Amino acid sequence: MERFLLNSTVLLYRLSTVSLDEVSLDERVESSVFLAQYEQARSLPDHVAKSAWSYLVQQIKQRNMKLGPVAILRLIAEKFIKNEKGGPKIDLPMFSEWQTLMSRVSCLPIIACHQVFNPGPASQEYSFRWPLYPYHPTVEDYITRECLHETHQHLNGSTSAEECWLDALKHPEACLRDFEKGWASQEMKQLCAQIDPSLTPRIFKDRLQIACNIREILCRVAQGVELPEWIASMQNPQQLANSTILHNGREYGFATVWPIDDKYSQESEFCWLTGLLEKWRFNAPEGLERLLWIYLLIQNQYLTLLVQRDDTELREETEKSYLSRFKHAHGAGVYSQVRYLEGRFAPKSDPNKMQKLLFSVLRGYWEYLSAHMSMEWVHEKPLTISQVLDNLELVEPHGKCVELALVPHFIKRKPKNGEAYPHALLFKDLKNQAAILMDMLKSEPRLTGWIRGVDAAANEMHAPPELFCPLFRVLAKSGIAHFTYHVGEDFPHLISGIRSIDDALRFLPLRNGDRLGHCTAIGITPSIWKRSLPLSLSMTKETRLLDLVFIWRELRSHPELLRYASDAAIEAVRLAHKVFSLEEEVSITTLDQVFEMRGLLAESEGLLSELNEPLKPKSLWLEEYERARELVKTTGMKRPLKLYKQWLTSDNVRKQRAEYVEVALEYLPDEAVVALQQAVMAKMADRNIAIECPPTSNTRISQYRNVSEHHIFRWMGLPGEAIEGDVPMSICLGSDDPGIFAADLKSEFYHLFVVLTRKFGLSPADALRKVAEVNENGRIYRFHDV
Amino acid sequence: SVVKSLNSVNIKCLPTIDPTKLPRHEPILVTVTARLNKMVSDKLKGYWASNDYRKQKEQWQNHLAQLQRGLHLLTDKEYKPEYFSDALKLDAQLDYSIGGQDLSEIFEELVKRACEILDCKAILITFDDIDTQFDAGWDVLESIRKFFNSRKLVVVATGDLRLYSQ
Amino acid sequence: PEYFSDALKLDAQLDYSIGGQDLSEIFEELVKRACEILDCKAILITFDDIDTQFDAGWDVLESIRKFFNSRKLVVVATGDLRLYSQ
Repeated sequence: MERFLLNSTVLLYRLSTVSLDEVSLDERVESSVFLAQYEQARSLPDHVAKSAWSYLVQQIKQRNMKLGPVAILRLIAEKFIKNEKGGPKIDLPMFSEWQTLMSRVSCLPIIACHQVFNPGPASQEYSFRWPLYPYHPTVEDYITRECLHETHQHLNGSTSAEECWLDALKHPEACLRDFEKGWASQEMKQLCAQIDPSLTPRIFKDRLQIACNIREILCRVAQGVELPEWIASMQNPQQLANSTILHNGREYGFATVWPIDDKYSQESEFCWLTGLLEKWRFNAPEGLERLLWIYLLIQNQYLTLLVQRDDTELREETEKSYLSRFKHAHGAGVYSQVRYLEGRFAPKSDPNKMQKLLFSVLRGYWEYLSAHMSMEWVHEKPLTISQVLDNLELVEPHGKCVELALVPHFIKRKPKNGEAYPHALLFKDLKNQAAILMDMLKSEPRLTGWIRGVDAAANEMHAPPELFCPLFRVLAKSGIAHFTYHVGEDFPHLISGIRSIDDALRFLPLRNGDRLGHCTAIGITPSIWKRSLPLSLSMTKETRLLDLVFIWRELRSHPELLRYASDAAIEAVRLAHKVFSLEEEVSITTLDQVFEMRGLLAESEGLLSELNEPLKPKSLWLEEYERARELVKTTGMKRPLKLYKQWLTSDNVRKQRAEYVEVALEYLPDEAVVALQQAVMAKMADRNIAIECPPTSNTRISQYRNVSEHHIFRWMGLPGEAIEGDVPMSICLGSDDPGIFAADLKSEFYHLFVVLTRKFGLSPADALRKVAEVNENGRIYRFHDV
Repeated sequence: SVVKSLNSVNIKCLPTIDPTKLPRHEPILVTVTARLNKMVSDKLKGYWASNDYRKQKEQWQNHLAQLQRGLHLLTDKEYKPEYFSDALKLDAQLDYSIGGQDLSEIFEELVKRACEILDCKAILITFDDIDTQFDAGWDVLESIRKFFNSRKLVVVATGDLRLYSQ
Repeated sequence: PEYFSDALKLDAQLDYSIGGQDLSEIFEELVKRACEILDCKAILITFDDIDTQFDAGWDVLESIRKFFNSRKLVVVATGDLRLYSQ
């Protein structure tokens, strides 16, 4: 129950309002602990829960301490953290539990507690910047020889989430506005009440201000200096919401001065906390003891809120934080632990905004090289795009320093109603965003060696994957030369999710060596996917119709799964009459022909605009405009085309498409869905397109009971988890949204290695090779130029 | 001559300031706080982490943060409505004469806190000629009549009084 | 501020005659390269009238006396001087 005393909504409420003088709170925390653990882990039985809490209670009594953070961290510190040759690390058997814990508790206090009570040998100089990783000689030496190859990092923002908490302390007014701006939208309002209903923008400033003032108060105790005597007027933590405490009517304040200049740095927090817990090694005053409890509860609350909200501050955080990011990715030691890094970023419409961020990243990367590559550059202070590229052309890749390849990723949006076709406002922004990228790239053509890929990672139901066909193909003629998609992670139906990936394969201009992101659709076993789902799901008619036309495509070829193909083709024709409202006869062959022409751009002449229009002045789009035009005119068959215009520019058809329909959960039997998934594998392995795999510590699927059931093991071919007839693919490694606080690619690498050795029972030599194949596939399909 | 004479009760002598030798848009109260802050930062750094140093510097950092918000409206030309929700703040300490965020009583304590720290009974602010460009001298005249009113501060100006009339 | 760090940039090669920031002397060095590539002893610039819009003609005259100084470039100008006088 050590994970419910550090991240719990009700306990924060039940301790914030309780005055410091009273100490009797065991009956109030215990009631809070059980209630909090119920709303977090609802499946935990009470008799296990009641016994577990009592066991913790008597353990503290045995250790002769007082219940609180100073004691809770100690039990966790002696539970997880174990010293080794590399310093404080995490023991292998309990690494998986730590990753489950890390989604709720920031690690920084634990190492601070561990260092004070269980210090390293001979007090060797220890510098903590990276999250703790387990130690295994078979793995750590593999990194030394062949460095890791990361594929999906969002450079927009800092390295991990723990240090973003410090940024929230540094910018109390900015983080409030970002929360308030999000709180205006309904999704954040639901999400905030999802974590804690008693959360308001007024309260959020209150909570953050309390944490800042508690930090100042405890720093005085950590420094060893006596309290500044206004603690006499200290009765409730609500006093810490105003930064002004009045004692005897005389002016006072909470802020102090720190030994280091930057009080909101990573080093400052560790020196403060280690010093603080050093002075409480035997006993602690209860009033300040609870104050530390509030700070940890507040810190975990914001981290819990931040992770979920992820699934202004951006401008201020997007200047020279990349140098810390690359240094964080490089890790300790002379040579970086990650060699091939693919940092993604979100393009912006205004050319000045996009140019400024691109310069910042490239300048930041050069600063990282200049600290290691002690070699004379052409320009000592580049301070401009051109001087960065000239400086960067002098470096050679010799397998030691991080190599970068930026990949802008577009953001899909909700289909705005109107404008004669589904996504016009969305496509106008994307057409503009790529236009800024392409012309700016042509202004400095040397950027084609760094701007290598294009992605699109917002959601799936918002915009179909086929919408990116015209905008990608023009970018291909612009010299980008690598296209990746973030497809198949979210879907309303498993069979429908299969269609989305196969929409990407068939429609997107993916050449040999491209990649896909989060292909969870072809990963989840249909039996596993059906866990805890209603007996009949719901999905939009248009998404349903594209499913029915697709399921006919890959099942009529199947000699024994014909009944499903035949029934689908029959009832797809039934649904087409519902959608198109047509009165004549349309066959399944005509439906497929209609749906194979959905990759064309809407604004192509002869399809939506008038056929007799004057010719546009030779853009990179005229190849796209006339290509979708001539092939539509030719083949002597315009009957499918006129159906398609209603599919785009008909008031009734567009309304009927958005109307939802009811689909049975087990519409296809368990084996039937597997047939589609193995059909995707054969198609994409033929095209030789890799798959980005999300971190396995990400409990975002909400379908897997533990990590051992994760679909990544099915792809790699683990016995007991591989379905017969599967076609092995190429799987790369990536850590974009791990869903935990402090994460890194090395931790994800170890997480995979641990599960194979323990759960699946594999020898360390054999276990490494399977996870080494994933780490190398990130190098075979690297977007970095040769 | 005056600054040399008083550098020998005790009256601390600020380095002489002049709006002429400054950017045109720069205010005057922000400068005197800046000019006073350097004269209190030099002394505290002399202590170099003493027990008294920590207590005194804690008093300084607490008070300056109070002045930053009240003055922050004067920093920007347009006064956004968000300040009004942030401008209001309950406080009975420091003997707030009037509520909201007003610098008349905040700055007086700031001048006061200097006197205990600097062990002086008066604060002296000396000016220079504004005959060179008296157009910007209005902000000096407004700051001297708005935020220079304490019994424990003395201010010395100069120039041709007919230019002030002009 | 980006212009500030754009200027004041330290270059040690190409032997700039004037220190600091200057457009005239770098332009002459640029003229040198163009003359040598096109193997001409000098390069000629010919300007037209400003009768229709001589408001920009003020920019024409200043650019000549600001950037057109060295001997390797020669200018041929036209226009009623009394128009230029006004």
